[PDB]
Amino acid sequence: SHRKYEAPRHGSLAFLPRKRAARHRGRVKSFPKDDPKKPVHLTAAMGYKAGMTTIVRDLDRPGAKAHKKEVVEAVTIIDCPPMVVVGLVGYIETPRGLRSLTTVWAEHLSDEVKRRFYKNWYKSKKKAFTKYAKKYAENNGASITRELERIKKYCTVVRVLAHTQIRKTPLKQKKAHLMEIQINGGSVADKVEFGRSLFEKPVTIDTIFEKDEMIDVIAVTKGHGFVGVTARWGTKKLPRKTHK
Amino acid sequence: AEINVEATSWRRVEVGRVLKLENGSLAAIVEIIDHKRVLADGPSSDPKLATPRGIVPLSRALLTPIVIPKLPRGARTGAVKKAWEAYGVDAKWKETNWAKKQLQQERRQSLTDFDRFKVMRLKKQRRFEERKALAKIKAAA
Amino acid sequence: PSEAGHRLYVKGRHLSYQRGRRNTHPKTSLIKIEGVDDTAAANFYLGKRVAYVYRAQKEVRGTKIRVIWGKITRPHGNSGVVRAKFTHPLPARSFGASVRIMLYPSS
Amino acid sequence: MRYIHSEETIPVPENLKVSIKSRLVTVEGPRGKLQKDLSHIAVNFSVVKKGVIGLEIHHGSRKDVAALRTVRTIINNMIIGVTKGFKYKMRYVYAHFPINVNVEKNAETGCYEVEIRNFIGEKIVRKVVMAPGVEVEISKAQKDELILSGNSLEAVSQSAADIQQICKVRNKDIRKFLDGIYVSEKGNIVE
Amino acid sequence: SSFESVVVIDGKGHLLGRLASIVAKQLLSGQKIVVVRCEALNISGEFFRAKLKYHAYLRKMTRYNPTRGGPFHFRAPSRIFYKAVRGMIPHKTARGAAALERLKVFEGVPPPYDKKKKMVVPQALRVLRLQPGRKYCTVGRLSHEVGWKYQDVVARLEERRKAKGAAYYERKKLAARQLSEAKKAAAAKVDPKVSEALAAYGY
Amino acid sequence: GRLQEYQVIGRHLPTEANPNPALYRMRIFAPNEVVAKSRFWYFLRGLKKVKKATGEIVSVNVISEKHPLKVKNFGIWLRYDSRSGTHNMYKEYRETSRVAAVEAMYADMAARHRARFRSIHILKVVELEKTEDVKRPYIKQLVAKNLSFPLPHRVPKISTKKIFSAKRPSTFS
RNA sequence: GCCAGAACGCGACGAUACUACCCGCACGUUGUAGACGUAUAAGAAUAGGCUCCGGCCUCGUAUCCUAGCAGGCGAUUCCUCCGCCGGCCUCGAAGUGGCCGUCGGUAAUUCGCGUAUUGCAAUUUAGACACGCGCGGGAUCAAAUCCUUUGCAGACGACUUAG
RNA sequence: GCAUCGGUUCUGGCGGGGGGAUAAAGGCCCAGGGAAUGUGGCUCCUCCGGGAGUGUUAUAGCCCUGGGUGUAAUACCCUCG
Ligand SMILES: [Mg+2]
Ligand SMILES: [Mg+2]
Ligand SMILES: [Mg+2]
Ligand SMILES: [Mg+2]
Ligand SMILES: [Mg+2]
Ligand SMILES: [Mg+2]
Ligand SMILES: [Mg+2]
Ligand SMILES: [Mg+2]
Ligand SMILES: [Mg+2]
Ligand SMILES: [Mg+2]
Ligand SMILES: [Mg+2]
Ligand SMILES: [Mg+2]
Ligand SMILES: [Mg+2]
Ligand SMILES: [Mg+2]
Ligand SMILES: [Mg+2]
Repeated sequence: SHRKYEAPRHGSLAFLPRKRAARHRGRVKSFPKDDPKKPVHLTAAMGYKAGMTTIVRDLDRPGAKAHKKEVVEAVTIIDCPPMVVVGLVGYIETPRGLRSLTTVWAEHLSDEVKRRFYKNWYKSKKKAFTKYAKKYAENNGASITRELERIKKYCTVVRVLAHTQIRKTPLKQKKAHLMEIQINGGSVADKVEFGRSLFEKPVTIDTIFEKDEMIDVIAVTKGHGFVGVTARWGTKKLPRKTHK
Repeated sequence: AEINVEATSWRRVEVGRVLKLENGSLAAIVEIIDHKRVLADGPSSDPKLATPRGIVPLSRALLTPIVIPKLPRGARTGAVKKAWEAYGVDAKWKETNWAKKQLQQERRQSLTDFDRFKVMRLKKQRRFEERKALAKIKAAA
Repeated sequence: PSEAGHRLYVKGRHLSYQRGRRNTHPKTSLIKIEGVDDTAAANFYLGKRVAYVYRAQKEVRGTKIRVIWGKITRPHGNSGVVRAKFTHPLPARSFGASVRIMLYPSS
Repeated sequence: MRYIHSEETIPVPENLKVSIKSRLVTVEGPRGKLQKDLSHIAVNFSVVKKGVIGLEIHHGSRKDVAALRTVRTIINNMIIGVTKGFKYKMRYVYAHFPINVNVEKNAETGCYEVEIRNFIGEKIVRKVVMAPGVEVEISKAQKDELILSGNSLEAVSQSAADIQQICKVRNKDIRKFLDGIYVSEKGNIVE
Repeated sequence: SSFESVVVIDGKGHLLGRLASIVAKQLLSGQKIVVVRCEALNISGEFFRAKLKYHAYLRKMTRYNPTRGGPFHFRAPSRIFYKAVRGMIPHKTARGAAALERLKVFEGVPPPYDKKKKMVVPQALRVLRLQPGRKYCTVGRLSHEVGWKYQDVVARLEERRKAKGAAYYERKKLAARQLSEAKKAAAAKVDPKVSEALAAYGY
Repeated sequence: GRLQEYQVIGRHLPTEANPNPALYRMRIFAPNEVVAKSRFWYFLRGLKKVKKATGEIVSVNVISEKHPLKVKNFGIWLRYDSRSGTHNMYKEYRETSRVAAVEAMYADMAARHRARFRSIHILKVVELEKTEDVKRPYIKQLVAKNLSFPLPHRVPKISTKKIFSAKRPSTFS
């Protein structure tokens, strides 16, 4: 027989697979649509979360009830030491999707980035990019400039490899974090020239973002061990005299 | 106001049009029954091209470019034969491209093994002088 | 010099057994002959001999390849497929393999 | 019942040129050029005489024969449009609230668009953009007239129908509220 | 009939089910098939009928768990053709699986399979089967309104490979000029009797 | 099926009261004379009080076309059974022989009206002598002066065993 | 837009000790849904096309290649075709082809020696892909887990860190 | 494996005979009678291809009845090898 009284379902099926995230660092899935009429610019950053605090300001919203009156709002503070660019990548379009064909690195790598490629760094020999480094200063880097010309010839989107300077934070961790940030600009030649000019140099957050701008935040939520249906989905509790 | 139209144009089926049946036979149209069947016959001295009088379906026929002029509708075998000989249909058909290719084809199914070897050697003999001229022209460019 | 090949047989394929819709009889096989379309043309190969050659693992008497011998029995259908009978039924895993058709009993 | 032979003819005046290729018609004359694609109909074109175009269908059904006169009239309309053009007239009808329009000029491209304000005393500003090749004028001959003109009948008529269809009254008795914009006259530019 | 090592079929202008029946028979016989330009096939009937048929296909799914056992609805034109072929093969047996291993399907013309001769099956061509005046659609378009995402990539790329083929055509046309002029110059000069000797043999 | 014309003559068995009875003759279209006699007894049972047990067959013959190489128009009068009630028609055909018109009529009624062989009676078949006595417009169209028509879009014949053609065919025969 | 990511779907890069890797040829225990000339690239229309601008088109029933101990040894003849390497250009959908040069082979014509005996048939043991081995040349001198620790994590495994 | 035979069976080709309106048609010849989707002429219009009318073989031909060449050939059915 039918249900007696109607009610909406508990929870949402959009966020359905409720398993632990595959990777600790948050993953960006899409980037803003490219437009070749603005100057070249980056489209992402990454930092660490400090805490929350309270502010006070007055509102400017004509026709509202609290117009031209003081309000109290809560805010959050994100630590953002400068990041360092290490290399860039190019992708091509195939009838099966996007795929990367080349990548170029900088001459010198920090010990922070070099820590990322190892699981036991203390007892290793730290030979990460030793043989790769000799590709510089050999035929004046003809091999290196060859793939850069290839990217200028065959690629359609260009991303840049950047990492954080975690040593300037009170964190105990010494392993840095690495990601790619897409460059939206006029042309592929301009993109590659601008990206290459940023090798082993720091970039500050004020060049990327600016005041009163509407942004997005990606991270991994707080974890709880293993919970029942009442807290996981939010169902009604059974009467007090229920057995089992 | 000159107007130029380039559109296809088929071959008309009138009385006097000669068809080519599947087994290498020619027949002249004397009467149309439907859009699928016609009445035709061909009196020819050559026994290979001759056909009796009767009805032939239009799906088993091909339209040849030859047309007999001023053939009366529903004529008898004697009058059709008279116009066939006066117009010389058999002599006209011999020089068409269909007949020549058919003859060069027919000569090919009748080849003894010894003749196959002979034609292979003759083809190589002509090819030798063929490549010399090709190389001479290609070098000159 | 003399780069030509060495072939004195007609190649064929092993299609299936003789069957109804749910029952099969391994006694006779069906073979598709190269270049034959009608059953009148298929009459030329009646009584000829066919061979099926395959590779084994061991060497027994100077070779590692075995052969099974058979012969053509009668035409089948209107499309030139033919029936054949071998001393042993074919391994039933060769549905799609190739066989050699000789020209021994000539004319 | 299949009809063996059905044929029609179109005369052509000594002013314009016409060329057809792969059932694609190109008509060009003193007032411009037009294109039409007729690859979806099986018709046989031919030149009957020095100034007559013939078209025909062989072994067609009743349904197939029906489209022959449609094709003939479409090409004749193209000839008329390329030698005399077209011109439509429309009128505004309001009872209490006057309706104001603004046909601003080319918006950095060939298309015109007409803006309509104060329909039945509504504060919506409503915008419609017409297909290229149509020229819009506010008449000065007499009061409260809109003039549409162009080369192709299909585009001129479609733009006029867009104007007619955009002014609609909702949730009211339309036998009483006769407010709106309607078409009133069809004709050629010349004579 | 003839036995080739592998044969490549150009898919443009072929009826889906009529081509799939020939292919399914050849695979079970032992031939190797490669189908190219799967986005240019045709289906008889008006387009909306095909769309409604696909929607009725899309509504089917396992109730208790959609991640297992349920009919998985592939969205590419080549996968639609593959489903059609798979329905005509006993794919639940070892023999059927081996037969299916002899088939390749692609959209467009991949680089291994261009610079090759492309065959045509005349028992499935649309221009020889359908009535003029009837209605048909395109599998590529049907996939567009069901979720295929790479329509424009193949469309732009095909213009590139067709531009390369125009230059290859120009070279082939020039080459014929030397072969024809050489044959005309050579045949007259030398052979006294091989000409008519070949002519009597039909060459 | 494959028909041909017969004539069959029957008679009531002579008796002492009525020696020399009358003789009846009919024209019957039948594949063979075995069913020609059966149709003769079937039609006669609806006209006279004679059965097969009390009658006899005098003669059966075959009628052949006089001029089977001349094109002519025919007209057929017939009755049949529908799913409810009976009806009469009158149709026309154009061909070279009398027998084929009956063959075409049987196939035509079987296609257009779903009428089987069991429920068709042939009343009269007549050759149209003139050209102005043709009524139906699908036969009027075939006797126009200087008839001629093209044959567009005709598929060439290709052997059903030769798969994998090497070039695109053409329909310009 | 958003969530999971095929545990038998794919791509780029880093470092690779143990002949683990690369190059050359040497055989062959061993594997294969099944070589035996495994020879052929325009696009587009089908109620219209191709082109040498003279013509041509139902048809691949086509074109190329095709002789010699399973293909020997010499000569008269002939400047064709085929192959391995090397150097310059080119090719990104799953990266390919062209030109030039050295070397080796070569009936388009016509000849001289040799073939037997496998005994009147018995697959014509011959192809290319992998893989295991043996030599002789080059390059290289790495990581992971257990363990102690951390709490952004946690039923136990697992996860983020440090040594 | 081959040659010569026996039993059962499948599948090709060749030489004859009989029957029906002693096939019907058809070719050539003789005699008579007709018509039109009217041949050649003649008249008119159109120069723009041609169209309209009159009228029975002429510079094309067709239909109906009787006779010869005939015991003609061929199709279908049956039958001896
Ligand atoms: Mg309930
Ligand atoms: Mg906790
Ligand atoms: Mg709650
Ligand atoms: Mg209790
Ligand atoms: Mg109301
Ligand atoms: Mg699963
Ligand atoms: Mg995975
Ligand atoms: Mg080792
Ligand atoms: Mg070792
Ligand atoms: Mg040399
Ligand atoms: Mg015997
Ligand atoms: Mg006889
Ligand atoms: Mg006259
Ligand atoms: Mg007689
Ligand atoms: Mg006789």
